[PDB]
Amino acid sequence: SDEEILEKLRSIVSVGDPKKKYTRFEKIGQGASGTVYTAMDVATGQEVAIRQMNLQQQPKKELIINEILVMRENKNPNIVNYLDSYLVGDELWVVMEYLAGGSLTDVVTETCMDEGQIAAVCRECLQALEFLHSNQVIHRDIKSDNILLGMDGSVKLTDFGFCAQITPEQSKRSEMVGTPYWMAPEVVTRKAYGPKVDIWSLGIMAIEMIEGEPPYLNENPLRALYLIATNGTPELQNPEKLSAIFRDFLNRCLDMDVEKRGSAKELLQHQFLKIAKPLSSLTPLIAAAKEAT
Ligand SMILES: CN[C@@H]1C[C@H]2O[C@@](C)([C@@H]1OC)n1c3ccccc3c3c4c(c5c6cc(O)ccc6n2c5c31)C(=O)N=C4
Repeated sequence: SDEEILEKLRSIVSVGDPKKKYTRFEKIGQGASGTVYTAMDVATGQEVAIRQMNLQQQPKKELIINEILVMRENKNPNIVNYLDSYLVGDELWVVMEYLAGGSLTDVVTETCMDEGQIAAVCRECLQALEFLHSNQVIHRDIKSDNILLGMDGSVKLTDFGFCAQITPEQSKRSEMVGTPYWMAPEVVTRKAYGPKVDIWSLGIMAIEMIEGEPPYLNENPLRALYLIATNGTPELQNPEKLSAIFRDFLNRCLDMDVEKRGSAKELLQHQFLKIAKPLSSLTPLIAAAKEAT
């Protein structure tokens, strides 16, 4: 009940109004969970990212609560940090750190990453996934739009509006919640998928860093799902241009047989990640992508 739900949120958030705590608001995006702004913390002077949402006009209240609770209790260096939340009337505020570097999508569509830079991004994403999966959380919507970058080359994952919390008693889900082009086949072909669906999505992001877009991008979402489920493991345009160790990494992420697909813990040991350049190597790409954005 919107009532029992509102009390739940009331217990979760900090008391009072945020309006006096932050200044210089600047819209930077929007989603089904609200509008996101860049703002200045009056006290600390830290620039943050604030999402404002009107509860009255919000379908799944349960999901927003779950999103906040998951972020609060699963802090990690590779996950955009959740700072606080407030509730003023029907206006819910969620405050988190701001990554000024933009998204990975901007980088892959505007620049050309080399393998050493790709291995670094993949490593950081895998660190977030290994952490989440070992903490019983499947993100379920891994894609370049949800990977943000710091001006120093930091790589962090965000938007837990679709994550799932599992347990040994119930280690699998069946809800279709991800984004078509990054969805693993089993999410379609059958019911009951596990944490490895995030590994598949990571593999698609790797293709993105290589080719600039995920497979079937020019195709209709409804169609893409069919193709993914029927063709399975995507085909690379110019496989011969990639190193043997990167090609092997890709095959382990995009394997059809879930059991055969590498897990996060396993892939963190993969030798492709060892050719990673320092994250500072991403700063030139971020600058270029940002200017073009
Ligand atoms: C890529 N698509 C969109 C980009 C934009 O708005 C969306 C709605 C969405 O990002 C997932 N969006 C969110 C949606 C749900 C939760 C957190 C966020 C969120 C967060 C940040 C940014 C951000 C930073 C930036 O420098 C440019 C654009 C940015 N966008 C951010 C964020 C951030 O720094 N910390 C959290």
